[PDB]
Amino acid sequence: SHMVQLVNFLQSEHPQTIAVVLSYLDPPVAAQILGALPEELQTEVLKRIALLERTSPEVVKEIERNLEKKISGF
Amino acid sequence: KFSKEQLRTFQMIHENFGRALSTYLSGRLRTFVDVEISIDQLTYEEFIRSVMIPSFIVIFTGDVFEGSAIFEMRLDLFYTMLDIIMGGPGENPPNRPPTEIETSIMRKEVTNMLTLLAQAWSDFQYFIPSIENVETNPQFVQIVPPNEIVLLVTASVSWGEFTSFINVCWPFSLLEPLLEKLS
Repeated sequence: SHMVQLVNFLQSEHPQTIAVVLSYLDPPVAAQILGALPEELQTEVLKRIALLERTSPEVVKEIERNLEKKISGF
Repeated sequence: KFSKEQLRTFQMIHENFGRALSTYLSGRLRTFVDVEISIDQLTYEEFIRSVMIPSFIVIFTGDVFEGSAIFEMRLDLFYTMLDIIMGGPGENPPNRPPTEIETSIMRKEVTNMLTLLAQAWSDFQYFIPSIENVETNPQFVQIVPPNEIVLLVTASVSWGEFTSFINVCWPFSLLEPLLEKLS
């Protein structure tokens, strides 16, 4: 249930939003999700995970609070 | 409606806000941005149509404010920012209603942004702006009677080649408690 719900979640999100989320989770869980994204997002997210030059400390745990939201186990 | 002298004072109340908006987002777009303000008088329907569907619409008020004002941001600019603050280049802006995350991030931004407006108004009326409600559809808002005249603030945001609009809506119910005028 932790897998399926995260996917429904990121399918809607921005290619840059989806990117950052998969970079904080370990690559296993992340790519397990990256395998449930469509054709375009699989590539569009992936090439943007390449260009994660620097991330913002406030925006991440603001996503961690948009996490803790609607999936049971974190 | 308004006077010939009231339109002039209102140009110097979106003064600083023109320049403060300028150096604020440029500080968060990590590049130079120029901003220009054009002011006008419109009916409340002349404005509610000139907002594309959908769009990012924030309605707000103040402590000393009896009423409600609109903070409008076109969607092309909206997603352009969301990208930059999440390690992006400035993508192609998808024209869709935003998700939970994407507003929660930007509400904090339109909050810090709206405060800048209030820092130009501290000369005439001090107020802490708190956002009442958020909406994405302009045919769903309609705060005051559809034909009540409005102070419309058009902020021309532009950089590089791209260009967009920030709009703030002051409807005649207004500072009519403060139209026993400041000056």
